[PDB]
Amino acid sequence: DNDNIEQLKSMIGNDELHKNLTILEKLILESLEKDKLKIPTVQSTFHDIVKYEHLIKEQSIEIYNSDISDKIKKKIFIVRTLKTIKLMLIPLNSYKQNNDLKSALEELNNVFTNKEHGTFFRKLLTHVRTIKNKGETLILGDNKIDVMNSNDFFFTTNSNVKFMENLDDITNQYGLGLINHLGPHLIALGHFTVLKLALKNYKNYFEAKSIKFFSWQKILEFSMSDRFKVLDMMCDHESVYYSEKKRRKTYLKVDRSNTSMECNILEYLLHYFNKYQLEIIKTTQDTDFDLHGMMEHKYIKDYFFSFMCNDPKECIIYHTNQFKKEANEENTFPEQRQISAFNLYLNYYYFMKRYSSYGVKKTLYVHLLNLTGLLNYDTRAYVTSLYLPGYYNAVEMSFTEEKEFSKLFESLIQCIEKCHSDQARQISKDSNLLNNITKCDLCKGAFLYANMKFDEVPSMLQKFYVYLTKGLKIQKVSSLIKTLDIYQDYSNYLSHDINWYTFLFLFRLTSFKEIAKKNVAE
Amino acid sequence: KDVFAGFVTKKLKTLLDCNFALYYNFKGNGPDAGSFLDFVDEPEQFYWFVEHFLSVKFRVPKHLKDKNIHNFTPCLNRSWVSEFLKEYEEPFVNPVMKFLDKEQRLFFTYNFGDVEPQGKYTYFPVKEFHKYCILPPLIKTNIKDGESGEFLKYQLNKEEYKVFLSSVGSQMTAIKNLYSTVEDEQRKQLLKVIIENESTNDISVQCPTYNIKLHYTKECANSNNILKCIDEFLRKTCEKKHPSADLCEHLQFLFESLKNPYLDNFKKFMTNSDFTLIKPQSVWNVPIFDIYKPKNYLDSVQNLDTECFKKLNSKNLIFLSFHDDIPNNPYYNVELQEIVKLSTYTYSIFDKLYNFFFVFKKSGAPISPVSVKELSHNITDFSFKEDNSEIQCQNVRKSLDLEVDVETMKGIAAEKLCKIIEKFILTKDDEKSDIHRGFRILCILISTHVEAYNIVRQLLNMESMISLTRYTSLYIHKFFKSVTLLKGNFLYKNNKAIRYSRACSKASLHVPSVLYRRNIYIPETFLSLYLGLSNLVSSNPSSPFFEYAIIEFLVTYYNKGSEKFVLYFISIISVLYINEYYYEQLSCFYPKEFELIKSRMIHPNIVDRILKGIDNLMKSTRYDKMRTMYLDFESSDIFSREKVFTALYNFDSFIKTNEQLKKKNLEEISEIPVQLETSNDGIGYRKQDVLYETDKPQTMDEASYE
Amino acid sequence: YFINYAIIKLKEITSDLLIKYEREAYLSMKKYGYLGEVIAARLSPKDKIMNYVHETNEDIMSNLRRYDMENAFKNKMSTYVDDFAFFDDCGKNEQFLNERCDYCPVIEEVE
Repeated sequence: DNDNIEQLKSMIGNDELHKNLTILEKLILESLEKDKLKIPTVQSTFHDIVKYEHLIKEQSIEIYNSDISDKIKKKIFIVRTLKTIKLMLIPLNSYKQNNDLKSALEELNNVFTNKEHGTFFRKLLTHVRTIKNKGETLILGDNKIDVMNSNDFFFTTNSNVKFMENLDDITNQYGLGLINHLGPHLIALGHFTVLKLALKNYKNYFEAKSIKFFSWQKILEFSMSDRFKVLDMMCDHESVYYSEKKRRKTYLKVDRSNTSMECNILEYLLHYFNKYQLEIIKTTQDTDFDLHGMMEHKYIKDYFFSFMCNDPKECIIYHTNQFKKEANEENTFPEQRQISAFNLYLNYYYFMKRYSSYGVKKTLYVHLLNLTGLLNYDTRAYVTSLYLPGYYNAVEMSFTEEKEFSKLFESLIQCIEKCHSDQARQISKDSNLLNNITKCDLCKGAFLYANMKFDEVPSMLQKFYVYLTKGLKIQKVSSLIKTLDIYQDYSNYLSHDINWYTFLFLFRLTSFKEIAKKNVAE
Repeated sequence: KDVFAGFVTKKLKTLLDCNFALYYNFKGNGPDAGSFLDFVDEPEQFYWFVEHFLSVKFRVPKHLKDKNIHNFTPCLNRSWVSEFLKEYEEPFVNPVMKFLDKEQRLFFTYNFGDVEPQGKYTYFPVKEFHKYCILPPLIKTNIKDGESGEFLKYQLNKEEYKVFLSSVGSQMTAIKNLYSTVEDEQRKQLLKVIIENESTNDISVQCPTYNIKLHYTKECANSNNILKCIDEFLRKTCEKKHPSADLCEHLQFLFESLKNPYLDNFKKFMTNSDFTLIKPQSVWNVPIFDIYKPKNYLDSVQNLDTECFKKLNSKNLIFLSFHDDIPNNPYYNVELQEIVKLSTYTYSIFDKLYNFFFVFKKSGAPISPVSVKELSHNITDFSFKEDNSEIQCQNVRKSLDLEVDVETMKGIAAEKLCKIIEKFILTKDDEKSDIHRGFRILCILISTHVEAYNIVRQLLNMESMISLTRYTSLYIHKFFKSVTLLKGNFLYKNNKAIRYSRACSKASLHVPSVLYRRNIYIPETFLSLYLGLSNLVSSNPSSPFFEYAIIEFLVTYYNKGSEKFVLYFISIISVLYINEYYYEQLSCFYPKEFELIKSRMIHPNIVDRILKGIDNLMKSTRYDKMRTMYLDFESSDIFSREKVFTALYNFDSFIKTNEQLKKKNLEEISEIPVQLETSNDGIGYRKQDVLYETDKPQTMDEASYE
Repeated sequence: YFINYAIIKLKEITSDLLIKYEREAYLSMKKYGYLGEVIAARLSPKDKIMNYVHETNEDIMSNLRRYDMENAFKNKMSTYVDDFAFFDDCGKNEQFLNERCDYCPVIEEVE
């Protein structure tokens, strides 16, 4: 009965975790000084970094060349760690002082509350029947603005704090404030949804011990099918334990209905941590190197390190022969104590000044270095994992419908046309942590996150949809994934703004074929 | 205790008339006319009906359950023979045959009227004769229509085939010679697209099979060979209504086309009894016939007729030829089943485990599967099983040597398992005896040791990739399916060895299935010991659910009433002992070679937490029915670490003894028949055709396409 | 592959072995060569894949040329002697052991 409260201390008060984050943030804040593009100190608050992020986006859009966009795309990915780090350092600071797990998690709720609408859709519902049909994202404002008219085409807008605070305010209003600060980052969103689930049932998991709890580091450490059986113990699911079939079949034959949608984000992410665990194995295969997904995780860490260095001892990957097999790179790190392989001083040093210069094979040996370590309950690889792009890119592989982009958008409308009748006067005003998220909070939240027209600078759709239809001449959403001509461009286009990934996460979760009559994860 | 007088009680006929009603309706299409078995004339059709229907207890299959035909419900859990031997004193076989044929023909006439019932025939495939085609052949191409998904398919006719034979040139010239003769534009366009696409697309001439249907025991009783038998069949038909009336038309049609030499020797063939037209195209191996059990009737890839009872195998091919010879090979001989009593014929078949289903329905309770909430409370620790300690040498004994070749290890494992059957038959010579307790553990462990011995050899890079033995139990499964019919063994025509042979065949099927489970998520093959097991239960041995996941997988076979429950529970426990075995052998004695496989195996202390965990979970209140049903059909030898290792230390010391007699070759297992070089006399393959295609050079006119 | 051939069969080389490795291969090459006369006679035109592999529609011609390039190296340079010996008994869970490819993705019919 002790391992409910004990495992939360890894989430909340692990001093090894607090030591590793301050290692990361001291690296980040020294890396923001040494930028050739151009600053918060360490003791700044979270609402500083939110107000600092939009300053960098107001600094990065205006100085956006095509020539400096490596320095820009890092200094966007740097900040969406440093915003998450100064969010992740909220309980670790408070538990170190107050030594209470309840009041520590209160310091998360006291941030996201920030203690201090019916007319829109009635204009929309008349607008649909006048349409009723691809002319909804193609309204007259989009006739001026075509593929890459200005620097604004890749970002949100033309660097307005007032625009970027509207997306701050709307996701705060419609219960989706957790998503918008974090991105769809497979770990930071998963970590902070478990903590969102921690206060939601603090009497059930804790002080009554009736429902078994797990840290987010532990659920990553299990096997592929063992994650969902661990997740079913987390929520109040009941099912047959041994399922011969896939998870995506036997989950549906239980009638999962009236489920907490905090639990349905985690079932999404474990479904896309599984499909991230495969796509690092499926793409890194060479000779004398055959990894498997259900392999024991102390052996994947053993086999992968015995592959790139012939000694099975954990070596530095960035100096072995195998990491340099694709292309000869140089071997620079200043501390050349044996240097351990999962070092934050090391892994952040190559991500700053060599990660743009990597091919496709050298890229994957960074993420396979940080897919292992996640599988071994390493806090160092956990803290390493926040600044990798690859945990953001798992929502890129989500798109598998062969329908057009407008037929995914009609299913977003088709939710709202049902959601408009389903108003029971449940008022979401601040993204709390005690609260649930309803489906109306998710369908209205994403649609108002997409179509935000401010100063006639076009919305998130009208930059993305124009990039698909008139920029890549693509009619079918599933053709983004096949044909590496399309895709290697498409993962450069999205990776300007993290909020594209936050858009697609909000757009994938909301544009299902069957979201109209069933749940999200169903 | 009544002497059998032909009278039947009410109870037996209700079992008996039902046993027809399953078998005639086994397709589900209804009663079938081809399903008749003549009991009186052919005994082998009778004893087959004894085995799959009469001797075993009755049971309605799943696909018959939706059909809902004549009332099975008073007569489900009862067998016909065990009632029949209990009520009546043991008769000779001949009054039984008249008794059951009398009931059957009344059942047939009640369902089919005045149709004369015929015996279920024995099929013989004949494709090609003397490397010519015995029927109008078929042309297969790689051309594809745009109108249809299917390729171009041109089937020749009889009058076209005369021109197809008289062409001196190759097969390519023969179709070109055909194109003048053919008179339909829907055929000529269909032949034009074939000939036009010759240089870009394949064209091959493939013959159809003709099947020689005959009553086996009635015809082949007096003849020396099956090769001799069909000759005495065909001479009855050419001189002469039997359903081989097609073939003797086709011979006289084709030998009319093959004008002077081949018509005379065929006309001479009906006179001289020394002549054999039937000659083996392939080197024959065991089995001679494949005897089709009723499951094979349902498989759509087989596409069997109802009238198939024995087919000459794909391993064994017959081609009609005048010139060629018959080699010396003992499997040409007619082998007839011994007419044995109804008593002894059941006990050579009767296996205790195949009544697992009836113990479960009567005296077994269905176990509820584990709900994940109840799984949370029943476990205390969620820490991972982790041990990386190096094993102390002094407790273990080196029985493992890796220098022994894998294809020899196939031979040693068959030879060692022939000796265990040899000891179980002879030493227990003393009427309702079962298989001994140690069997189905010795069948599985010894096959599991050699199955892992592949994976150890393929990881060590020591086996040649030219001949990688994929599944070694496949060598075990094909061997013990046909070990009694195989020469050179002590088990040759040993009726006590049959149920020991069929059991080790089916038990070794479940061995590589555990070691090779492709995951539902990742579709790759792999060289690991535990990755097979981990994909089966969808959990890892480091994970704390692994104890529950093994047993909860066995709950899936248990609640179905499946006989496979006992076979799997032997298998998964045996795989864990294997991982203890090699990791104790390699870490002490092959310390270089241990380093490459140390990630592919499990540390044995990690296996012990599983095995101490499983044995406690079997005694739990949810799983008490699991342990008791296993011990009814097996002994608790597999629970001991020590007696199992001595069963492996016996086999791995058996190699050090029997390395003298490793010289014996592996008995062949492939479905593909062994080649026999025949005299080249085909259309493409005459000596005349070699000189004709050299007579015309490659003309520049045709390569211009004009 | 070749180091795994350089280690084992090229371990010992004499004049007697050089003739020995020849006819050991040549009889197998005649054995491997005999397979095409066996298998092709039993083929059927209606396979759902062989209609699809030999398509000529350029939208299908390009779906395959990316497929075999991507799914190239999942295949292996191994020849198995047990490829055509089949298991006669079919457990429904164990129906995969007949198939014997390296890369065996499950294909499921949805209607």
